[PDB]
Amino acid sequence: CELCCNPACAGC
Repeated sequence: CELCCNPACAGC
């Protein structure tokens, strides 16, 4: 998620 590997991650 720090890398926005899925849309559900915050900020992504």
